[PDB]
Amino acid sequence: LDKIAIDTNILLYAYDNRDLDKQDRAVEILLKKPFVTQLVVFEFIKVLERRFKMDKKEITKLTIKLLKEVIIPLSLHRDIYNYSQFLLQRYNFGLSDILVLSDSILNNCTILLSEDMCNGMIVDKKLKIVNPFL
Amino acid sequence: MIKNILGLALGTNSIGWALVKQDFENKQGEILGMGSRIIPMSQDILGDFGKGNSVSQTAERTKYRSVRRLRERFLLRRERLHRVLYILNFLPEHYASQIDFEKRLGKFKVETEPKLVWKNTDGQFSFLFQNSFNEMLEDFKAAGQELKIPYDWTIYHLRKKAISQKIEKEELAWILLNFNHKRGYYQLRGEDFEEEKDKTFVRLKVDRIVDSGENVKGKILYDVYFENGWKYDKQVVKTEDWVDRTKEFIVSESILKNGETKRTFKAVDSEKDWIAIKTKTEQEIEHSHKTVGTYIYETLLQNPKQKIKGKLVRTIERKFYKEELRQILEKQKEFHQELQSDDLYNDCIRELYRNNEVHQLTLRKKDFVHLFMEDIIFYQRPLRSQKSSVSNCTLEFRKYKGENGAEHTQYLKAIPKSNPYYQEFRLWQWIFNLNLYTKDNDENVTKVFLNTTQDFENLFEFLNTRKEVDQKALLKHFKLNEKTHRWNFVEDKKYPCNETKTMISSRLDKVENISDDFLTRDIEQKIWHIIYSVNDKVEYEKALKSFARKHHLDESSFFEAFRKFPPFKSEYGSFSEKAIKKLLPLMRLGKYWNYAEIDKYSRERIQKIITGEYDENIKDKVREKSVHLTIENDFQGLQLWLAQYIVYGRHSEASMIGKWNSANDLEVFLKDFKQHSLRNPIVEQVITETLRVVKDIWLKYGNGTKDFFNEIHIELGDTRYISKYISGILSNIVRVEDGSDEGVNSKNIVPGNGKITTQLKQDWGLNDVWNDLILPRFERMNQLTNSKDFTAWNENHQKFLPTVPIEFSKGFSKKRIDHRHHALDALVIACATTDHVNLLNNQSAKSDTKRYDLKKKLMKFPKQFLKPWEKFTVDAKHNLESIIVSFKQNLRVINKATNYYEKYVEKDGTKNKERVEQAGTNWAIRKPMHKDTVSGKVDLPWVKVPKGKILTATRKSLDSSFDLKSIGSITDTGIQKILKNYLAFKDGNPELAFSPEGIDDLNKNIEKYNDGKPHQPINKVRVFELGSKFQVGQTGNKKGKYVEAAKGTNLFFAVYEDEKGKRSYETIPLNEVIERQKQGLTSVPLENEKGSRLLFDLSPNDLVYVPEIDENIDSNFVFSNLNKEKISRIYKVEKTSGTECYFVRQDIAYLIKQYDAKTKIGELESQNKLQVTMTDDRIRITDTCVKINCDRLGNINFITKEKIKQIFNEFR
Ligand SMILES: [Mg+2]
Repeated sequence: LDKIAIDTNILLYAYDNRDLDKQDRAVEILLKKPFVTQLVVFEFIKVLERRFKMDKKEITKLTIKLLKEVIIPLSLHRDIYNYSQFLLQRYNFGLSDILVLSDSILNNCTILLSEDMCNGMIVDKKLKIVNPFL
Repeated sequence: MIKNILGLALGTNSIGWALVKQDFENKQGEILGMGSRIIPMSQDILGDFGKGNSVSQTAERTKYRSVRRLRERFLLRRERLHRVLYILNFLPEHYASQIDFEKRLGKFKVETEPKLVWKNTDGQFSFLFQNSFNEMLEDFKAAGQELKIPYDWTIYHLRKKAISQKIEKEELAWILLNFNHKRGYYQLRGEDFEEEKDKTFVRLKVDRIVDSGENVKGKILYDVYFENGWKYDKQVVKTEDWVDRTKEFIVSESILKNGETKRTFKAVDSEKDWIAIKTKTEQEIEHSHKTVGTYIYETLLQNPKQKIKGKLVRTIERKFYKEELRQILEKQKEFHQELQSDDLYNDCIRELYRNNEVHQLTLRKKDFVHLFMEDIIFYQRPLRSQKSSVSNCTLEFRKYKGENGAEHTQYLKAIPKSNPYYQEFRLWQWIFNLNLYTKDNDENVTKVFLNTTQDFENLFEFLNTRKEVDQKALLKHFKLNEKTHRWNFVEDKKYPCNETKTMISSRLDKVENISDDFLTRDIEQKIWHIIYSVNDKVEYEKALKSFARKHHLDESSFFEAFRKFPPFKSEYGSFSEKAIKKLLPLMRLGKYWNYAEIDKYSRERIQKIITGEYDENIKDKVREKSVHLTIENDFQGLQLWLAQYIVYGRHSEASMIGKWNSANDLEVFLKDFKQHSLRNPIVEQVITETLRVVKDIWLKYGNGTKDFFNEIHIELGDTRYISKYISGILSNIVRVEDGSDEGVNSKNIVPGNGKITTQLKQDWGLNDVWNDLILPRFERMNQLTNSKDFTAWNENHQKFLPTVPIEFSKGFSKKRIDHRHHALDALVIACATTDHVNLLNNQSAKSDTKRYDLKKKLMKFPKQFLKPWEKFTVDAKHNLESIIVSFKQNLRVINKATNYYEKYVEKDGTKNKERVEQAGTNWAIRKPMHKDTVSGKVDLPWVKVPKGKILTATRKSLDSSFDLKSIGSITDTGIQKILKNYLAFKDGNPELAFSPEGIDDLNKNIEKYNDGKPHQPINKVRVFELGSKFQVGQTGNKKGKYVEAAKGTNLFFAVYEDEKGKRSYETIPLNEVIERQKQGLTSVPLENEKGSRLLFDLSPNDLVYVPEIDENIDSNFVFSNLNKEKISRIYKVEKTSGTECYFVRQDIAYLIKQYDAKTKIGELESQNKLQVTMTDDRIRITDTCVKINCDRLGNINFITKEKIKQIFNEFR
């Protein structure tokens, strides 16, 4: 009835097990086959290679498995840059966050399951940011 | 020595420029460049601006705005009625349940279509007023016609019923809302005319026409006699249309002073003239002596089939509705105690005017009748004040420091021409300007009969008592005669003579019962203020009564005299009242001449000029003119110019010459140019684009260097007034400041004329150049026509010249079928030295020796004029074949708009009404969204509908234009069959079958064509069409309206190419463009759903290049080596539909022959433009075209290394 997208922190909490409860929440969210934008995937890959020091081959295998089974990747939209420019007029987020929001909105996503994005307010009256850990 | 010449040819919508650097002394010159700027108007505007009929975009914009404003006013009235009725609790429960009263007060709730007389429950609709319906059933039964009636006829019956019986509160609500919905014609001004205002519409039959013996132009005229005893004032010539015929006129009877009616006659036509229909309905209601609603009822009683709205009573005076509605409210006010309550009347007033204490307190003294009539339903706003557009005084200035930390000047508004000060000033001017002449010796007899101040004082005092001086009065004032003297002016013309004072004196004598001392200057000014300030009838009455009350005068006949005072004419003087008050003491002479009333500045200046000392504001011109002002008393009988210089210190209007040091001044002036500052928009836009192109050329070819231009020449070719204005504007560039070039216009600006242009074109070979340049279209026309008539050989030049057959020579013109004749004319005007135009305008010399020098220097012996240099023809032809035309585009889809609305804002603890800007962003669509005609979606089983299309149908009137197939294109199959039967009976002749009389014959004998079954009469039929029409909107019933794309809104045409190379084309609807631009995206999607990258979008008046078939252009770039062929392969988008895009060769302006349906021959076939190249190759342009962008000057712009450097040098 309404599309759902996720942010990189959801995948990071699903993988990392320092806080078990948030990991369980993230796994539960992933169980519903949520859509995802390629920017989130690239950020996830960068974080895994940098923060968790996993080698290239296992990271690529994990990404391929996740995209094949768990989550649905979203095709990159050609209007991401113009819309990101438009969104910057009213909203003051990070540029990467703005790009994530623009690609989510351009693909008719209505919920963006994120944490570090000041959950609660609607975005352009098309999408809303929800923190699932609260 | 070396001269720079800028020739400009300004057409109706085209601007041809030519800049040339030449050396006349050595016969050496080269052409710097030329170009043409085309402002795209369709041929309709070109054919219309000669006469003018709503020829403006702003006119239609204002029309739409006014319609919307009326609609919004009606909606606001309905909202207020809903609020009042709810707070009084008169509406039915279900009706009140569906209306908001908390946030959107009085508005229907979202997705609701409530009705007052219909209640919904479990999907069933039931009528609400059963007893009234039964009562109307009993009426009809008494009438005895039928028992079958719609439930919604009860409104008229109950409107009549409320006159003498009690009805429910819901009844009152329904009647009030219906009255709101239908207000009626009205005039705000009032100003009641003659007591009669007969204007009676009657139909009279002529009995006999007795010959009146008026033999004019070999024909004797008759008179007209009617049965009542009236005669037509005008004569009658043709007796065929006047004998024993019933002629109807609207007649007005006026009681003349002699004591008999002066009846007027004016031809009127029934159901064709708005005034005639209005008067007929007026009289029909009047002689019935009943309310208009009652008249409609009675008509329904007589004939149930009679339609009411738009046919029976369309237009009547608002006073009729006012009378009926009052009568019903005063009748019902007795029965309903609520209409006499006061708590509810205070509550509703507070609801309507919560933030207005004043209006609340005022209205707390009225009754509900006043609220329903004069405050809600019949309230009409007064005209908006027009004083904001009044011109400013050119003499009086005020200097003040604003909030912006500066000190700037506010001007003084112009004095009204009806001001007694202005009237006195004009009268003094005329009296002083008077000089007399005699008839015997025609000598200047003035200064003899008018020498001393006493005579001028007597003339002024005599002219005060009159309203308009003329020949007889002026001659009699001096005891002179008509046969012996005149007054130097028109012997049969009259001039204003301060009529306001005389009229006031006449009225103040008509009131009587007072002394002859009430009227004075203060009283005259106060009377002028009272009448002119209060421009409202009832408030004027109140002001007159108050004026009569304050002064100790009887208010018995003064009010009657002053109530019919004519409103003052709308006219304002050049100066203001301050200037006239300052100047008037100086002009007057005698006892009216006084030194005390003069201000400090003028008195000090007079003292200085009589002293003879030196002031920095005194020139030798002053002492030359004012040498006769030796004493301060000599300032008697002064004139406007001398007194003006004495008061202010400037001699008349000498302008400021003006010099523009660079393009900065020109661009500042362009930015500060005010819109709608000319006669018509076409001229102002032409001038603005001329200024733009001259700015661009100066910036490019001057490179920021002042005085680069030396001479500018202007050619025009209705449009005559623009010459002086453009000369004045362009004088500010090449003006010479040393004093050798002074005046209103610079001597450098040399206007041209057609004579010199055609003479030089024929003599200098330019006509031959044009003919050979335009030939290729002509031999192509010959080839397609399969005839040789379009090119004719000549032996005097030994070549083929263009020609046209006579049937196509109606509006044919060789020079007008290519956009480059403007540049050619600019070039010929530029090289046309002032000697050429002076010689051709001064051919009459009276001596051969005076002009033989010019004959030798400019004309090659009187045979042919010399060329400016050796290579004139070659350079001209090469540049004409190597030029590209630049088109101005209008692609405004959406734009930002600002809304300022009145609201009671809370500040400093108090409420104040003030302007508030609308919150958020509100875009304004700059194009018509769709066509006006609305179609509804229908489905028919007997028509196969392909996917991607829908069936839509709309009503059409029945007429002879219906053939067999058209009948086959009707939604109602039974109607199709009946029409087929009737047409068969009419032998398949649509003209005779579907005549209005034939339509009535069908309607009355509809049984004979429906196999004896009953059917209703036919007037309109819904015709269908299988197409693709989109929806108007998405809320309410806007989803049920289907419309077609408006004219000239297919702005964007997208061309994509997939990975392997195939090109795809789409057309973006205006709705998608609007949404994309609102979201901040670009107009055309970057990527079609097919998965192809967007190559480019195309807009009307865009330029594309079609490469040769052999060559492959992928990254050619290099758009500076534009030779003949490359430029000749440049096309322009003209229109677009679906995946079809139409192009025209960019140099083609008018087709040699347009397409016709009979012969089916045209230069560019049926569409007047081809989807492919015009030449023999016939290759689809869109498959290989490449988009090209150009500046104003027609220069191709392509990426360079420097551009790539700068594109992000700017972000650093
Ligand atoms: Mg992020």
